[PDB]
Amino acid sequence: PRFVIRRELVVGEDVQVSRETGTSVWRPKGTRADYNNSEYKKVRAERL
Amino acid sequence: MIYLSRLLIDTGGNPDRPRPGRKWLDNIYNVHRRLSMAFPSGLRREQDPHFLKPFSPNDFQKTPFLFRVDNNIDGNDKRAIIIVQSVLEPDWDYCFQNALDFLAAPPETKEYNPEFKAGQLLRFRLRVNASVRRHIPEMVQQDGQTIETGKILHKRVSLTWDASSTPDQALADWLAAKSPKLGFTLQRCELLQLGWVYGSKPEPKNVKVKEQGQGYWREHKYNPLRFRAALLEGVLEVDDPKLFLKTLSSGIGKAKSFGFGLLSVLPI
Repeated sequence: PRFVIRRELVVGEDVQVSRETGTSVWRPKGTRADYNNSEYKKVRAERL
Repeated sequence: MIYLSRLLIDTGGNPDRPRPGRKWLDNIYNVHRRLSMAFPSGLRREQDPHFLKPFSPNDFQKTPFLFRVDNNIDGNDKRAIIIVQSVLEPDWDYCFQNALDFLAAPPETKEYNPEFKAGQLLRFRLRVNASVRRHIPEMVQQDGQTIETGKILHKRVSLTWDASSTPDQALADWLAAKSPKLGFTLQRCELLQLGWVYGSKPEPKNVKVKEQGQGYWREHKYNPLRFRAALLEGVLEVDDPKLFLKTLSSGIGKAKSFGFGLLSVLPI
């Protein structure tokens, strides 16, 4: 046997909170290219 | 031998519907390029039997062919005729296989072996580029005042006549001046049409360097093309059968790459 006590700590004054630091939802990649971006016009002119 | 080919275009019908064939004739550069696409190389045709690959002029044969565009042919229908004279057999089924909308009739081709004796009368039709080369002072700006610059420009401009001379006389003299060398002598010459021919040409222009290297990014800039056109029809007489055949299949003026040199002869 051993003797055991219980206490408490209230967050925000003695224990801090960390940020998320990551991404949870995966989601697919990005379609829908832009027709007003300068790079798109440059590559379109080059292709022409 | 010579190869003579004929193409037909509608240039009529409902004006509220697309007409690619009639629109194709608005630029002489496009017409010249399309006619040049009718002479493919022996390797390009084998590699691409359907003409569905990017177009590069380096894959097509170079040969000085001539052509003319005629209009106003009747029979209750409108027609524009393209007449092509060449030293090679054209491949029309390879050029128009994906553009059958352009034509109103199948292309026709035939052989041509013109043998003319000395002192023979002929009926001729031909279009000329009336151009002379001159030194011109450089006037610029014209922002309400004309400012002269000391440089003198070597420029090819239109043929001009005096105030007391008609254009027909000037053109007849201008053609009879050179007719000794070509190999024929005129008998009558009358002017039918006098005007301008327009076109536009693309040109590559560098813009920025490539971050990965090995080239630039490039763009297209358009350069105008203007020519002075005059159509003539009349009667001629062959001086010697040697130089006349050289005059044919060669052209009787400049701008021969834009349908400006072609002699059409009939036996009268």
